[PDB]
Amino acid sequence: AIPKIASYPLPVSLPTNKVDWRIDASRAVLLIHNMQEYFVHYFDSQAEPIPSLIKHIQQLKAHAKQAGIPVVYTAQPANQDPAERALLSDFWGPGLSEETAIIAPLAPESGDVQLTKWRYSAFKKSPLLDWLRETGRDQLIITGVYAHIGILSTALDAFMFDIQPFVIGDGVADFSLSDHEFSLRYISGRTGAVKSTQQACLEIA
Amino acid sequence: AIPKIASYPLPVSLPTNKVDWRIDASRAVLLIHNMQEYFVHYFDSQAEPIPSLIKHIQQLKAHAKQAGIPVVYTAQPANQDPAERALLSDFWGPGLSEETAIIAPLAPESGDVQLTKWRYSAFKKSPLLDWLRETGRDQLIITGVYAHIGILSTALDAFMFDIQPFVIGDGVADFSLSDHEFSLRYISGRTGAVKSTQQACLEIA
Ligand SMILES: C=C(O[C@H]1C=CC=C(C(=O)O)[C@@H]1O)C(=O)O
Ligand SMILES: C=C(O[C@H]1C=CC=C(C(=O)O)[C@@H]1O)C(=O)O
Repeated sequence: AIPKIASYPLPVSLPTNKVDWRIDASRAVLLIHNMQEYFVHYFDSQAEPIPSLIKHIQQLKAHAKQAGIPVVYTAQPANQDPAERALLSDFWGPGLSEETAIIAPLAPESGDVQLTKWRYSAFKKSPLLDWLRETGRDQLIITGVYAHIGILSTALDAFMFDIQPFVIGDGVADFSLSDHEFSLRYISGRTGAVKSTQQACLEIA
Repeated sequence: AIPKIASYPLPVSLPTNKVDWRIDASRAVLLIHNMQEYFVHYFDSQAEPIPSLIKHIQQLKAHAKQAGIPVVYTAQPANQDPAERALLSDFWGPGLSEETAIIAPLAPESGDVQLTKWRYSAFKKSPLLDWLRETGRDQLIITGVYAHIGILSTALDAFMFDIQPFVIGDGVADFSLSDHEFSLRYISGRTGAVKSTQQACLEIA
């Protein structure tokens, strides 16, 4: 199951990157990954890391808009058909039946694309890759939950599809600080660049 | 870079699985992943974990053959075009130029398929998924190196493509015992079943 997640502080220190990539507003898309009521409610939303996570994603979204970076959301649909949900059910059960809305502080606006999420990777069973390729966007800024699961899997697919992933270290959260930090170390070492919210904002500008 | 890998003992204790899946010879394919001279030579092949790794993979291959389970190998090609190698070069450099052969103790036979490996996941830029689907094989037994990189990424893709991954805990190796054990814990918790060589052999029979 997803645990009841004990409060923990968002990390400030981030791993060093092996790559020198920088976010370019002409190349990038901002993904807000699985910030649904369902997933967020495994935390106490009034306790760390959630207030600061939300603030950081809000800020990045506002800066993205100002810079002309498209924003895309992922969200799982309720009551997934067992044949379509497939092997996920063997790990997580039948899945959400409610609480599908994106949390209000991160409400999608009319021009923000909302993709249906079927697997850990946002690319699977979705038009994400075709859209990025059609529009010539080859950087994906990744925020949301959970760092070691769909954030990581989406970054791996992006990387393998020749899209530079930028995972925002204080713009994701996870089941624990340990899982969160290990995820960032894995990403920096193997499959993307990790940036702070402040650094990503500076690069976007 | 891939480190010069210090000797370490293959783990015997394996994590518990969340799933109750069992290998079925009518459903399964055995993947021997990146057991090329190039990758193996980052270890001392005469020191643990390599002699036991090789023995275990040899045994599984022989049992697979006896049980009618197809065997498939992956191998990276030498001197990859930078445009095709893409973002990998930013993490690992230009990649191998030599040492492309599968190590002799695991020599492919005439009926064993050899796929060209382009990304961490064996599915990317390959016919693997189409072949599995065409032939109705929906279990993938995974052996080889490195546990936390291509073994993990291949398992993630298989899982997301509705193929049950069985990662052989004492049939893979990695940059360190810690990386190896963490990989197995991740897999058992999130994206496949971990089996010992002995257990996989019993299930195959
Ligand atoms: C927020 C995520 O959803 C996954 C994690 C746990 C449970 C899940 C489920 O019930 O389907 C999702 O697959 C993520 O991909 O990180
Ligand atoms: C044995 C693997 O190759 C990868 C790991 C390190 C260096 C690699 C390279 O130079 O391309 C591979 O991407 C694996 O996928 O686990």
